[PDB]
Amino acid sequence: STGQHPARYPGAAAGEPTLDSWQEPPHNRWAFAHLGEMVPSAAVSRRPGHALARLGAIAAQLPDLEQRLEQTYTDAFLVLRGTEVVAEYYRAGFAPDDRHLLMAVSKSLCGTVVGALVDEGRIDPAQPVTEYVPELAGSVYDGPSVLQVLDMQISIDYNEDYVDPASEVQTHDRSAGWGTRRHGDPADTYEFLTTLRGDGSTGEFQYCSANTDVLAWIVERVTGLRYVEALSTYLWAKLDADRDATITVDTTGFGFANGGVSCTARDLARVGRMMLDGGVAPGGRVVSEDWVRRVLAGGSHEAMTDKGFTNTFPDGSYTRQWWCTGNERGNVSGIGIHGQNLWLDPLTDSVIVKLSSWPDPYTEHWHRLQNGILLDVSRALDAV
Amino acid sequence: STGQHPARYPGAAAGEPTLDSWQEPPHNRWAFAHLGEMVPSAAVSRRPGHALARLGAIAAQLPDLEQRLEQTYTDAFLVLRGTEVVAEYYRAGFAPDDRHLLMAVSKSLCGTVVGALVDEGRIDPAQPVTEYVPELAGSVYDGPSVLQVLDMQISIDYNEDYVDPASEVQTHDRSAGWGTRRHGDPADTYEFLTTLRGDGSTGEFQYCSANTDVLAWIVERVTGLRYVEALSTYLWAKLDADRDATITVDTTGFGFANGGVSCTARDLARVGRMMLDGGVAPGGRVVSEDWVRRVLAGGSHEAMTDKGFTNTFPDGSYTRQWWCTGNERGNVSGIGIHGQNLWLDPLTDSVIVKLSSWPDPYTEHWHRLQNGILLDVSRALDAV
Ligand SMILES: NCCCCCC(=O)O
Ligand SMILES: NCCCCCC(=O)O
Repeated sequence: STGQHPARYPGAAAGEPTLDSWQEPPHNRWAFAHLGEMVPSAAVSRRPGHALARLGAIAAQLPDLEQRLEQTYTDAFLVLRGTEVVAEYYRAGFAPDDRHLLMAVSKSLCGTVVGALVDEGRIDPAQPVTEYVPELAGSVYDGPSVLQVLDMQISIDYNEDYVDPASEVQTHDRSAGWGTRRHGDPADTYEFLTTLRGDGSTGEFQYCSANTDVLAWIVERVTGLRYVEALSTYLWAKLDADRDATITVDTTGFGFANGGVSCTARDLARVGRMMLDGGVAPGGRVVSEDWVRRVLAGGSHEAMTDKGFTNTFPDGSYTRQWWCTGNERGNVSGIGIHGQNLWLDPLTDSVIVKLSSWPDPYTEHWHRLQNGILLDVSRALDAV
Repeated sequence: STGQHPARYPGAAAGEPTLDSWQEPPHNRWAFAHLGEMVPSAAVSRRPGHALARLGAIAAQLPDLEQRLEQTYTDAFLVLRGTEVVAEYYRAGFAPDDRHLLMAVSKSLCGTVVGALVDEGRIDPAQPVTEYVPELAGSVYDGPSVLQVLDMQISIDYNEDYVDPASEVQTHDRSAGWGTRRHGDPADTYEFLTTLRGDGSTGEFQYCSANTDVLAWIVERVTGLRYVEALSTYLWAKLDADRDATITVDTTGFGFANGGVSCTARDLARVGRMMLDGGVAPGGRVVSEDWVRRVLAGGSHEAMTDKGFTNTFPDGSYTRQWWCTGNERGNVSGIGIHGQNLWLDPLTDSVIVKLSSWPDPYTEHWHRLQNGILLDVSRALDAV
């Protein structure tokens, strides 16, 4: 039992509707207006082939930038300096207003929602996860504080070998609908989370996507809103975005908070703009000045033992669902597999969005190239 | 074997990607930009409770109209007289720009695409289905002409008892992803179609959703385009619609042509406007004047033996995926279960869109009420 969860619609029974009941009353009134949430669906374009390159100014400083973007399988690239879009690139076949999967950049958005609730006093990061999700008692999340989830400083037995279907990484995906269910798999994401275990130690960084989903679960218990709605109410609806964002949902309607959000490059930049504006967005304050300051300040360096990160960023750290480089520019970034970045360059008051599709989720090679681009573009924005 | 089908993306292998391979190259470049086509997804609103009733003029003639709409579980209602929206209604919780499942009104859209191709000389309705889809040899579609599919005049052993999972109606849904697959079910919609059989007789009307999917299959074989794209290229992209429409897709990416399209009420009205404009839309001619004329003229009355239709419309018929009332007003309508109608009233040059969610897919009761409303509103538009 995973306890109470936000109903898919007002008055809906637990877990309703399912793929086999959405056509029945009372579910159908809701389902007929949100079928994409139940069945895979394609867009039928209202509009009746070549890459779009508008690298503007930085072009002179970075002559081979377009080629570098192509080399890193770039789908969408956008640089926002202050409130102005100063550079843009979209591969052939990807429109400027098309949406792109964010993978783990989604985590930084979730952390933002949590931050909003902390500001409201609805969530106390010092409290144990079980204070908000009692059903996580008996799991690896029994004992750790919400802040430890936010900073991913919980030791968890989590097999990351996606080649092995028995791995936690693969099981997590199947439990959420990202892959075909296998006999024995948990019914939904909530159930999957309760199956996680660890030695009980905390304090050391361990990147684990399950942590973000636990944060989303906490968000639901504290607000009573489906994570999908909370993500809109506390963040998306305040950005004055061009388009809605989307998020994959599991069989209960629970959004895949750790990596299932998709949005346009320009809209993602609005999240970065909000961060560089002390937590304020066009529709109102999203998070407190303090929350933003803590994100830019970074997490405990000693907790960060991931060489994949520290080899490039020796003084790097992680906090509140954001990667902190700890470099001379104080760069902080949301990061997602296959080349997704919501990169903040406070020095130039700029945001760099890079959405890609590397053939591999992660390799030292791709990261070296990707970071080289983000750093070069950041430096190209410096006053000279 | 169901033969060649349009690749999900340029160069894609047959059936790729699947729910278990979309994250892999080369599929991921496409998948990351169209994840909703693979995994159920929810919209994260960019916008931060009460019914909207703007029945304008017809209000005076139909004082209790709003109540009548509520009684028939109306979600969206819109009347377009000429090029002007003269009446609108949206239930509480449904925004004017929200999309709604069209159910079988989707069939009329498919027939329109077929008509466009007939006008181009790419499809000859007199030709046997097997001329375009040879793989349907050995099935109930081996022998009948494309026109017989268009007019649904093929006898098919098709169990319509949805309560029975073994029924063709239920199996059709599961094969397309509208329901959870059961061991033994066809892998996709194409395969399901090839399993259909009949006594070989033709000429009498038999409403069967499988017919529309065969039409979509023909569309794909003749154009080489995924039905999703053909629906946009030959119809949607020429309407100057406010929003994209959406269509559910099965595991191969094949759109559920018979009933999976969703769109706004106002945009659906643009389809009716095109029909009343002799087949021309803002973006160009969609179908020929002759095609539209044949739709308004109706099909063979003798073929129409469905009492559920003739008890209300004695001189009714069906042709090219449209229901023809044969009444004194010459009303013709796209119809879908649970109360969906794309109703044409040529006399007043008006289109009536009614999207609903009746608790039941079909009952004499709901239809009596629904038709009473459509007829009363049509008459209220008459010059006096
Ligand atoms: N859990 C499935 C993949 C989620 C994305 C993870 C990441 O981008 O680091
Ligand atoms: N084949 C699943 C239902 C399709 C809708 C049918 C109809 O509206 O008549």
